[PDB]
Amino acid sequence: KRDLVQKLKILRQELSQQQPQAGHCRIEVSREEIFEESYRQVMKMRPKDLWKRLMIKFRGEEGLDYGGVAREWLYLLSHEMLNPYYGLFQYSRDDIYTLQINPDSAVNPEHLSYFHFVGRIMGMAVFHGHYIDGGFTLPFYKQLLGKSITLDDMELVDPDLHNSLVWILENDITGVLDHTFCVEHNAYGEIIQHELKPNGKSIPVNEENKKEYVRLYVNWRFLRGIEAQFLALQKGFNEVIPQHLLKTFDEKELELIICGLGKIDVNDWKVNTRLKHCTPDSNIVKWFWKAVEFFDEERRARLLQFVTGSSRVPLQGFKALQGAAGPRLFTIHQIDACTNNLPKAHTCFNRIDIPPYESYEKLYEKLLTAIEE
Ligand code: NA
Repeated sequence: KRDLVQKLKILRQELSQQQPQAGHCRIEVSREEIFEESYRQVMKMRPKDLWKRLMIKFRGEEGLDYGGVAREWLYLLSHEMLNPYYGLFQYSRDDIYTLQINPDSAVNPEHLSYFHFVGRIMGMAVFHGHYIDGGFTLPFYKQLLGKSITLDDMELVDPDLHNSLVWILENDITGVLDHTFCVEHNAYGEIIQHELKPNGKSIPVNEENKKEYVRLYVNWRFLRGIEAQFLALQKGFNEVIPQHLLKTFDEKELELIICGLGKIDVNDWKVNTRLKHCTPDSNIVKWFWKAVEFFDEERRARLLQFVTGSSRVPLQGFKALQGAAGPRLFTIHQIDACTNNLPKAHTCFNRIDIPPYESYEKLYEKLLTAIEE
């Protein structure tokens, strides 16, 4: 994870060449309807338009500075669009941290147009150096790179199927298996017969069906139910960030440039934290970090998410932590409030407000109550 910086410098060099010298990508939207209004303006644009310098305005607002309005628009919109409320994404029943495409998104008939729009926004976020709070699986990113799903990819995705397919490959399954190139799935209460290739009444045999069976099955199973959604998303993304520019990246590296690091370094966090109304040596600050040191990786992910809106950190580390309009370091603000109160976050400012709790144990417990659930 060391030449990734150099890959990313090459990419952002080549993309700045992509930006036209003249013209702007103008957007004007209300804060209250940022998703729908951005959607309408952005989908009127040609891919060329999306590479232009951003010139953004919130309806009814003058705005301090264009650069700052633009960061804020990108931050807020990329935050909303990933919200299950809009119907495009959901968290896995299998894991409420993994983001996935909503397979029922078609209840909105224009759904594919919204997937295309989100793709474009993700592309513009990479183009302008912004990290989205992106919870997608690694095979999702490899699909974005134009790479085939592998049997290894099934370990997380479908762990029983993984075992089944590994067994098929590693053993002479002649006779026992008795399957064809037609796979069955229950969709919406109904059993669907899906042929993996023309005439899928070819029985699976050793005799070199089987390797092709597994490769077709695996690529079918990953995007199963979400093929059209994914395709539109990928198309929006690559209108902004052409696939040829990404040819030296693998899925792990793409994930890192899109949403940052999921491994939280507590030393980097500590060293890049600002203090308000509490000093480096005070109890509340000592106790906060003691709790963080005890917190496991899920608890740290929940804390980071609580305070900042995301559970991941910029590649550049905590010194690059993002507020709504530009860099804002993680901040602990000690407040004059009742000590029965929980910590309160302001995610726009990566700030946590902490009452003057009377012991570590009290701080520890109130902090856990705030971040679990
Ligand atoms: Na934030």
